[PDB]
Amino acid sequence: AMTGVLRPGHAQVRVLNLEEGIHFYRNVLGLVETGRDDQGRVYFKCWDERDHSCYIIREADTAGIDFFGFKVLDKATLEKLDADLQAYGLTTTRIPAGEMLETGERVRFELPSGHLIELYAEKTCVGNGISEVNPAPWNAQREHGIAPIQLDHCLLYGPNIAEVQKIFTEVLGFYLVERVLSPDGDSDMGIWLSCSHKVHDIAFVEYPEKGKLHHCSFLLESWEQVLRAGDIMSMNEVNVDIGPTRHGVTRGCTIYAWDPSGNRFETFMGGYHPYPDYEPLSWTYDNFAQGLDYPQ
Amino acid sequence: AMTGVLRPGHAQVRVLNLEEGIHFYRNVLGLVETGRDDQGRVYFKCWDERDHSCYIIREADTAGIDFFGFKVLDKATLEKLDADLQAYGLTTTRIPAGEMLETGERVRFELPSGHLIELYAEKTCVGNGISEVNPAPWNAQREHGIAPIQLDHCLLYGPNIAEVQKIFTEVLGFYLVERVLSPDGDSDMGIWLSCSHKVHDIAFVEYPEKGKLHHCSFLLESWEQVLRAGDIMSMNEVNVDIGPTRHGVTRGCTIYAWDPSGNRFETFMGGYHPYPDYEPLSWTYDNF
Amino acid sequence: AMTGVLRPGHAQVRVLNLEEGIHFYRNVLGLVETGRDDQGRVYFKCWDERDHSCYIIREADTAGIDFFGFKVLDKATLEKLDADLQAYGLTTTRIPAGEMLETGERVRFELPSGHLIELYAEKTCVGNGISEVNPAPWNAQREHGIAPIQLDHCLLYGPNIAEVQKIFTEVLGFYLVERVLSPDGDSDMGIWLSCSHKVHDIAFVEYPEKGKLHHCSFLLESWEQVLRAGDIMSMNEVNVDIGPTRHGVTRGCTIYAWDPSGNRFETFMGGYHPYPDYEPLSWTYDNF
Amino acid sequence: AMTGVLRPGHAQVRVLNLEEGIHFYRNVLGLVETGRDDQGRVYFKCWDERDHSCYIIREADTAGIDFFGFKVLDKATLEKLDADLQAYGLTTTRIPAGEMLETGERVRFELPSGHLIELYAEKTCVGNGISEVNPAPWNAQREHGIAPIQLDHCLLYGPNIAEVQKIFTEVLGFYLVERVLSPDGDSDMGIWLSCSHKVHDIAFVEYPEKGKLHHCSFLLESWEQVLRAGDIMSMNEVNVDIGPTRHGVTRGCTIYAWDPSGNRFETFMGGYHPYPDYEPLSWTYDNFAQGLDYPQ
Ligand SMILES: Cc1ccc(O)c(O)c1
Ligand SMILES: Cc1ccc(O)c(O)c1
Ligand SMILES: Cc1ccc(O)c(O)c1
Ligand SMILES: [Fe+3]
Ligand SMILES: [Fe+3]
Ligand SMILES: [Fe+3]
Ligand SMILES: [Fe+3]
Repeated sequence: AMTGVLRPGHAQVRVLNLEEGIHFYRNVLGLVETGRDDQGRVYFKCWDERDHSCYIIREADTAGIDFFGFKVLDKATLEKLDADLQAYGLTTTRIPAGEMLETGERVRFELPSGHLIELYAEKTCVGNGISEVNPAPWNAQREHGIAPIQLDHCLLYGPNIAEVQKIFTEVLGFYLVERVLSPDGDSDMGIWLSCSHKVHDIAFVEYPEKGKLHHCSFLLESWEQVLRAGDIMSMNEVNVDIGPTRHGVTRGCTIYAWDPSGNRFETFMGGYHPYPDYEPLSWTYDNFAQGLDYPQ
Repeated sequence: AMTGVLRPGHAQVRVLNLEEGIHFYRNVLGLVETGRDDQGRVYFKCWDERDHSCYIIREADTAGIDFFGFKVLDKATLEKLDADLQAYGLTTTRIPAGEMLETGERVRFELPSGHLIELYAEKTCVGNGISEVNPAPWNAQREHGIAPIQLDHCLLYGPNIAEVQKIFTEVLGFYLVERVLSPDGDSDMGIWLSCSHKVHDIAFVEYPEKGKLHHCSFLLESWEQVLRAGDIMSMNEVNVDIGPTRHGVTRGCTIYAWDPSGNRFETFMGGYHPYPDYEPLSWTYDNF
Repeated sequence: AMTGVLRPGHAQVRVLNLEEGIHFYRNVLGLVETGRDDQGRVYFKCWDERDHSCYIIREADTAGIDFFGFKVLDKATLEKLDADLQAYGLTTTRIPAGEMLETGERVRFELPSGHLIELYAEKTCVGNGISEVNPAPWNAQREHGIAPIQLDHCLLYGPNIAEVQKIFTEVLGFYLVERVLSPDGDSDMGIWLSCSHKVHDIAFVEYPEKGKLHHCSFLLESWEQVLRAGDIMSMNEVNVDIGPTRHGVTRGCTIYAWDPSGNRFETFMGGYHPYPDYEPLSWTYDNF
Repeated sequence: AMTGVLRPGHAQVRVLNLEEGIHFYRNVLGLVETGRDDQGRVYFKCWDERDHSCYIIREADTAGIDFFGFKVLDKATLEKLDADLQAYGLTTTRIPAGEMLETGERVRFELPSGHLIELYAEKTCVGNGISEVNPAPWNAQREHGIAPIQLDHCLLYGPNIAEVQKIFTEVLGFYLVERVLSPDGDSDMGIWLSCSHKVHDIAFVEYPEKGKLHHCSFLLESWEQVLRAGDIMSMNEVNVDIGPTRHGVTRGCTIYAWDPSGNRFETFMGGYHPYPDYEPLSWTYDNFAQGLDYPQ
């Protein structure tokens, strides 16, 4: 069964221009807008998810990520984890229910890497736009812009990855799926963690600066959907970082692009199916180009 | 976190001709053979899996499924589940480690539907043919026969699916992803259960005769892999039940075919990503 | 170089309910409507084609095909073909330009199988909805309903297929790509002809009733588009003959579905690339 | 009907080492070796083609293309074209049958770009290994290495491209499918020519040096087959030039990779279906990069 931390729940990202951020994430990336609160934040979700939101933008003085949240099994689990975080020595903040639209109270804490993490058990279920009886495989939503299927994960850049790993694997019930070994005198330079049987729900890369956001990732259905994402990116003159290709790490096909404010995002699909009983895979530092781009 | 029952671990199926069975599963389905025991059973595993076996075939006078096993997180979980099964009212039998090659002891029990289910926490990890360091996405094994990636599930036909549902959801930690209503006599005629975030790890359909096996299912990479599987079946004179298509339930695109002995198996891919907190989808009997 | 007869130009089919015919062809199949004439006919084209029409519907009492036309290289070629058709022993009737919206004059004749074939060299070019400068690979149109790429061919049922083959290969510059042997009398019960390097531009099957239309066929981009077309059909309660699958007698995937009036159409993709110098492939009747 | 020049027939390429070439083309690219003559040349063909050869390699002190040939309808056609070429003002050479294994006589001539072109009508038909009766869609060969379907075309770099276009369109029966406009003072920097309904059977790009080969291209079945080709290249340490991506021109998906000797080749697929009555599409020079890489 899936217990404890279930999946990435939402990513709060700030854009320089809200208006063009709204247009981009709704008409280009194909996210479904789901509400706009009094703080000027607009909520989005993938057409296929069931919960109210998974991506929220806020016009800030700068770009980047405010926080990244994870939905847990239930309120009992939430309390349970908050307690384990404090027993571990981390200071937690309990954000009240309602602060975020259609969202319940959440437990927020800061990692050694500088990134703020959130844990919540409640968030209104709006459905995926498809009937609950005799549902079709998809609908027009699937063809609106790129239209990804779910917030798959995000990759953060910050210092002390080892400590971050410990909290995730010893406290949040995560486990190492893959790692990038730094130059001889081993220590993990990059770490891919899962709290399920997905290749990863979140990843971290050793970096001197803290609170850095490499990218938030969105799941696609097939390799042909990755191509189409690429075409859509070009049609909208979206700056692409790395064209359509495969990562060795996770074997996940992907494309890196930038949003109007410079926030990098990813549209990918594929990868194997690790379970908690599996041993992590490792990549040598010198061979990290292949782990990043596999064909190339 | 994935805890409790983790995933389908193995299916032991009966074949009327062991020789032809080994031939078909090794060449057509393209499963990797990993061993043969003294009883004459042959062990196979999908190439991308890491454990020693997931599909075992045993010659017999009748086709069908002997039992279906799920792997659990650890020994402590296995012991706990055994007690919950008994506390629930089910009789549990303990299979000694070693009885099945490279497999620890198992907790076996019989469902109201007639099928035998097993739980285990230990089974030797043999890997996926690829190195653990700087691993490649795939190798030649991926193109040997259909070459499915994992045993995905099975569909079992049994009489008391209502009580079966109770056991899987109330004892084993599974949950309802989808169901098929009964002629406005609204009872579930068919249920799809998941113990993870997969569309389903096992499924049952209401049926008068107990112990019936509808099919064991193997996962493929993509829709094009489904087509290739269809081509390979044809080159091998494989009897196909229903050509390549899409199931509304599960949304998975599959192909039903029969093995030489008459056992039906499935090669599919796709499906959404449900989670424990999701409500099940329903299908009207008439729209089945 | 491509010369003589170039490709299937248009197929005019009979629909029992004009309005519902327009709705199916423009919403489900996703063809682009290009005009309506004084006779009540509605014109469509595939989004990616460049000419004004490739598929015309006309309300009638019976479903079926009125005629199938091919576009030829130029006016000179058209004149030459007409003369050669006559010298061969066929009678030709010249239809004036404009008789069909945006269409030049046409050379029409009846095959021994009863079907009416037309040849023309003039058809207004309207574009594929994409700029001619810095053109994108596609646009919204490829996601409007099925959205096929081109009128690929048709399959006609008629008696006297052997004589039909002669006319096409000896007069129209076509060549045999594949054939289906007769039971053992050994003649051809079916033929797939090409006037390019496509697997087939038109095909025929020996059948008692003359002028029978089996289906018109539309080309798709990839195997996934075929799956998609399958889903759109189900969504629209479309009657499907045979679902997504591989042909074999042409090495291309496909779906046979029905028009609301009962006209079968095909959405497929794939196929190898034959050339005039290749020998035809053959199929035994039983294997067919 | 297809008449005149039917399609690309063969490319003879120079490799710096015949051994590394034979292991690479037969095992990595997945071509099928059909013969070897006493002159030290090894013949290859795609598994699905029917003729004896489409790709020939010869060991020399420099990489590059010796010549590119096209197959014509028949003998009469070959004579007609020879006469037309000479009547056009080009001198022609006749290579007797047999000079090349399993090949008939051919007409050779030089273009203003400095490339040697050949025309032939006779070449032994070996088949695709599959039966001619109740043939399967494919066999084990299509899973041998990349295993392309056909020699699709080649891209040649030279000068006097305008003169080259005139020869192919006014003499060899080809037509302009797409072109790349050169900065104001209209002329074409790039040209894609077809002698059938393929997006292109050959192309030329304006360049100083003469006789320069950009690459020979091989057709693949699908987008996923392109991804697989990239995976196989990585697996074989093959240096990749341009990762899996779409074009702009021709809509064709592709991957540019280098052989051991430095010769560039392409694994290609897709594209529309132009016909002789179609007007060519154009790409402005400034947009050339979208020309080569639509998505990025
Ligand atoms: C190296 C890598 C692998 C998989 C990802 O999703 C990603 O963002 C980075
Ligand atoms: C009815 C049904 C739906 C999905 C499946 O995977 C299956 O085996 C049966
Ligand atoms: C017999 C046959 C083979 C291929 C086709 O595309 C078709 O319509 C019919
Ligand atoms: Fe990522
Ligand atoms: Fe199944
Ligand atoms: Fe057809
Ligand atoms: Fe090329």
